[PDB]
Amino acid sequence: MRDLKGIFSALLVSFNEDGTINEKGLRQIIRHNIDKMKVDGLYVGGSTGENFMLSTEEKKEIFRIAKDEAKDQIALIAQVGSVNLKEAVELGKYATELGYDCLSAVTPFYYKFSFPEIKHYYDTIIAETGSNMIVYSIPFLTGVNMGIEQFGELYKNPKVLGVKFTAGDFYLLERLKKAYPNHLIWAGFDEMMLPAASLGVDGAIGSTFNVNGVRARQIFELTKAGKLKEALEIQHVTNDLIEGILANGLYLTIKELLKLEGVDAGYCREPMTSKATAEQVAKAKDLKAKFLS
Amino acid sequence: MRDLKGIFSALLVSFNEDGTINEKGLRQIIRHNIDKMKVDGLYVGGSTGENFMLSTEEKKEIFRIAKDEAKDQIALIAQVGSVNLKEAVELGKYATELGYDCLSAVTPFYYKFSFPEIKHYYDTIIAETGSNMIVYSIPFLTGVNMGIEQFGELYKNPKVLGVKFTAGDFYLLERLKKAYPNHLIWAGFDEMMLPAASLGVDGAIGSTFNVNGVRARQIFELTKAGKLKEALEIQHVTNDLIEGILANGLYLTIKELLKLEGVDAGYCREPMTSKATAEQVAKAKDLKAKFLS
Amino acid sequence: MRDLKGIFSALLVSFNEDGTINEKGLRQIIRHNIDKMKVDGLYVGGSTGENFMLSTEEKKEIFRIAKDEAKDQIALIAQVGSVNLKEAVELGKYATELGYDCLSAVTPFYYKFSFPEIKHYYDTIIAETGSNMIVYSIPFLTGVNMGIEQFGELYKNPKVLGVKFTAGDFYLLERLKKAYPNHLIWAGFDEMMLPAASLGVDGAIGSTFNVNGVRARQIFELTKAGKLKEALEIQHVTNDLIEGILANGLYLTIKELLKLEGVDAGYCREPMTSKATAEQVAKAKDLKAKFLS
Amino acid sequence: MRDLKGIFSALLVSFNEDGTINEKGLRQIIRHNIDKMKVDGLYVGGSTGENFMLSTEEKKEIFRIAKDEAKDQIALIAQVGSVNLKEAVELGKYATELGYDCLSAVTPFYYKFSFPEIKHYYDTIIAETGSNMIVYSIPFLTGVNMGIEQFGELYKNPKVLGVKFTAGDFYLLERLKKAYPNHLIWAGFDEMMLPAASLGVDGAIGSTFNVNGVRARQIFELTKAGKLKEALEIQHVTNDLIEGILANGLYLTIKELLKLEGVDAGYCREPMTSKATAEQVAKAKDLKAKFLS
Ligand SMILES: CC(=O)N[C@H](CCC(=O)C(=O)O)[C@@H](O)[C@H](O)[C@H](O)CO
Ligand SMILES: CC(=O)N[C@H](CCC(=O)C(=O)O)[C@@H](O)[C@H](O)[C@H](O)CO
Ligand SMILES: CC(=O)N[C@H](CCC(=O)C(=O)O)[C@@H](O)[C@H](O)[C@H](O)CO
Ligand SMILES: CC(=O)N[C@H](CCC(=O)C(=O)O)[C@@H](O)[C@H](O)[C@H](O)CO
Ligand SMILES: [Cl-]
Ligand SMILES: [Cl-]
Repeated sequence: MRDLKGIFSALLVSFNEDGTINEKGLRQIIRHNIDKMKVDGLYVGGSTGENFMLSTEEKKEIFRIAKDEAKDQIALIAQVGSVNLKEAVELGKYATELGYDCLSAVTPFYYKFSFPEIKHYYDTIIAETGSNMIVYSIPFLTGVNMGIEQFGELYKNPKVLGVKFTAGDFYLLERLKKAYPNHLIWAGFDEMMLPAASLGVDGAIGSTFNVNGVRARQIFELTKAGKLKEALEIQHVTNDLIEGILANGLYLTIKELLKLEGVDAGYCREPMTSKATAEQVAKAKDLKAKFLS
Repeated sequence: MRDLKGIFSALLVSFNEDGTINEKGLRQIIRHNIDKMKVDGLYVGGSTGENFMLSTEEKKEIFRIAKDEAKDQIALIAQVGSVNLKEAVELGKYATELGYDCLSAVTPFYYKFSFPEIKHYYDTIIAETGSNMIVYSIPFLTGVNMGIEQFGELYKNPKVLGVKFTAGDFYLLERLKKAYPNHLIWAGFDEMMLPAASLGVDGAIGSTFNVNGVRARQIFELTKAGKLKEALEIQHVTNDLIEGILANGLYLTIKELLKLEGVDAGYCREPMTSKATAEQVAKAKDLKAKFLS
Repeated sequence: MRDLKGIFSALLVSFNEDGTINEKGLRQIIRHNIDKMKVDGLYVGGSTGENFMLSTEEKKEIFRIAKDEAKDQIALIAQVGSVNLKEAVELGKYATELGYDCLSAVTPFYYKFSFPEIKHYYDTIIAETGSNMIVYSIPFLTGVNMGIEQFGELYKNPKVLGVKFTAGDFYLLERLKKAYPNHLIWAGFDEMMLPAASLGVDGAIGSTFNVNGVRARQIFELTKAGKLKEALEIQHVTNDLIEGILANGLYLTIKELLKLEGVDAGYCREPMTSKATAEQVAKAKDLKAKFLS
Repeated sequence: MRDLKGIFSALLVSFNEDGTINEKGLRQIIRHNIDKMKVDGLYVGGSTGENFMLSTEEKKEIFRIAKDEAKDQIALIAQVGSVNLKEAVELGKYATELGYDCLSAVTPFYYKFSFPEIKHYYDTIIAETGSNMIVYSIPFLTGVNMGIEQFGELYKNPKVLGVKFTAGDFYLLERLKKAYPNHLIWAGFDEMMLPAASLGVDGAIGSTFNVNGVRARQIFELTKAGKLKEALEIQHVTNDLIEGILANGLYLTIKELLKLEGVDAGYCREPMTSKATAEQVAKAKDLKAKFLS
């Protein structure tokens, strides 16, 4: 398996006005990430790709398009989690067949699952596909002791590589890197990249890398080298941009920024607001002028 | 449209060991509810039916089976909500075509939706199907004032009939019944049936009515008549049973209780633990002896 | 022992502009509650009396004044809880010496205390004073079994009479009455009086009874009689008043309502805003016109 | 002004078996911190000093003893916050008269205060004492823009120097340094010292520095120098010790660790468990053997 460390953009998907996938636009998003953002890889089918609002067939179409466009140019991780474990296995088999470098899967949601149920979910996707797996932060933890024990149980299956860490708990992060040093951690909070990199995370998966990949790489590399003053200056500008994106509407703003760079990033998928308002477009133009020009 | 007030069992589904639907067992669950539990209706495809772990085709199969088995004997509500609005419209059209009396839909989940997005979701399902709709408690409310305003906006579409109330806020419940007296409220907390009925809820949708329908009807009717001392005695026994069911595993325990009554309630669907442990079966036998014998 | 069931106003305290106690105004509030609100008793030194913003000497002054003004006309409960257990024992001894009918004490706060620490706190106040005690809802519970288990442990002390229930969990409320039927429960949510009375609470302790005591008694007695239609109409009017009070500022609005009836309820104590704005006074007059005229 | 940057131990207080202050033991704790832990200063009267369980006179006694023992050898900050603003002003005046270098004050608690009330509280303590102030993280925030907005409002008072940051939000931490670069931030989470120092905090206030001050200074200074590999190794050992301390009981374990070094750290104050169990003492000795020998 290919090196999975580094900067991964969580791939946004271009949709048409009617909610269908715009394949031409999706390929332009992929090309922008590989050629201009210079990412180490793409994280396909995650939250950022508006994955959970789509059919199984649409998810397969996006996996097809991303692998065909990226080829072997960069590493590709396929997020295949679902509340439906049979769907997660089907998507995991498909992504495996397409050649994805590894799978990832959100914790099953909508119902409250016990830890044994979550571990069985991951072990089943791994056993049925034969692919390695990146897990997600374990929900509803009451303590770090329990958190480390549970990662330790997930981490009994040798095909579990590590975790996409979204919890805002740097104590737990430090504990996990100490207890399981050979397992990888990818930061899942772009606005907290510096402190995560200071604790030795192995990479980052993020939605804002679709437009801010240059600064994201700089923060990560400078931090690993101990150049914290400069890394913080770049995190400050990055977070001014991220604060504006969050206030204006996360996926719509990143798509509107991509449109200003000549990428046909399209609409969002309903039930999310599909069309950016004039105000949202106006704010996206201002953010591009201030931070990406 | 048929009367939708009263006691609705949230229909459990029988699954085989491999996770597929057991149609014979599902028909036995339906017959037990209509003939023995004497419910006013069934709420099909809800959380209790393990709906969100299933494919769209499986959901359609369950809607087919429930309508064919129940015919016009009782009222039938179809829960068709999803994170995928195109799926919710497809399921809503199918349930409408089958003759369901009304639709219901959970709030779109997994992402955080704004109120306008939630209202557009409901208005879209209604517009595309032509069916009336029961909404779910609005998530993440910061106040009752906002809650009532938002119900008031949902309640601008004349085809929204009312709400399946799951929030444990009887102040909000009272406010909603006062502000919108012609809109219905169904209690969605079996262990809080008495206090809900004391505030004039119009019915209840519940998972434990699959086995405790007799007491549920008694609590509801006695409470509406002002016979609170007796209603509370029956709520006390009901809650001893419900406390045992919750501690032992909700859907598995209700299925194990149904098996003790000769109903082939089957297994649960994975990622939920599919097979009851010997201990879980043992606890289900004890609950049946104490409360349903 | 002096009967502690029924309607208890959580006594408000009148403060001067400089924050000192206005004894004449406090006596007028007491007289209003006894003579006009027709309460069964007063709950002195609770949250509503702005107790936690005061010195130990000020708390003693309020206990002295309330007992001297009320004499033996009504029941009197003294809230003496604190984060400082030595202070709670001092106040408990003083209220006992003055003749208060029972003590009550908030769970020790600020810090996170274990259940054994909370039980030792209550047992210490009781042992050092010789007085009966009303406890408060146990915080940070994870389940009803454990909540009930812990109330059981508190109730092993025969001098613990019951609880002032503020938690918004009517399943827990029902479980408490099921488990410990001889122990008392006072509702601590005025806007949820009807549903609480439907579950058998023995009385209610509330801030709004200082001005709405007549309706509060009607809701309680009508609900106990099973006259739910009439009780619900009075709860509806009551909750229109409570909604307005809460939106305008709880403490300041009840004091302004008392001022309009000729009770010198004075200012609030800092760090709470001490004086009402012109807009707050205008809204309070509108509430008086609509609901207390 | 006296430099307030660097490592500040949140001073523990020694209590006798009866809960009274053990002045000799308190002086030994102070001496240990100054002479052995090599702290830059002490934070007196905070959570760690068990302040909120004490009377106003006891708080004054601790302020007197700490200033008399420390004299002018180190920097001294006095935490004087309370729910009682008159008490906070009294304590602020006393600590100012004694020569403390700065005041600090927890957000008023128990009740829910508005932002204007919190700002008036801080402005009142400052105006009545003439002393500089360190505020606490603002509670119940809904967003970073509003959190930053409110710190801006507090910082309009030139005597507010910065904040003791306890919130577990490093995005907010970064936004605070971006917005108000000349204002100070002290980290209040010992186990997250490295990532906090990576974001430019100016110092740290902690309970574990009473026994782990040598490593705490190394983490802070190494991180500021960009020596992350070395700082992370020391944070790893530190967090092994902190994890054990937290699991065994924070207050009691640090006092037992001090007792093993010959410091009469005494008992804890009730309502906290005053004496360690045999198991707690055994575990504390194991922690001393492994990490402080
Ligand atoms: C919840 C969320 O959005 N998390 C993103 C992680 C990307 C990811 O793993 C995914 O899309 O599944 C972050 O990039 C995030 O968008 C960004 O930090 C802004 O908050
Ligand atoms: C969250 C949950 O389980 N709610 C049930 C409501 C049923 C319902 O509307 C559904 O299945 O969608 C209740 O019957 C519940 O199972 C029962 O009260 C036990 O807690
Ligand atoms: C949190 C709070 O204010 N609870 C009150 C209970 C009063 C009480 O027991 C006290 O003052 O200690 C209620 O009366 C409340 O004021 C009222 O229901 C309006 O919300
Ligand atoms: C909540 C708490 O205890 N916070 C401490 C900060 C100490 C402080 O500022 C105080 O005592 O007021 C931390 O040192 C903490 O004890 C330590 O990080 C272990 O969790
Ligand atoms: Cl490892
Ligand atoms: Cl209406």
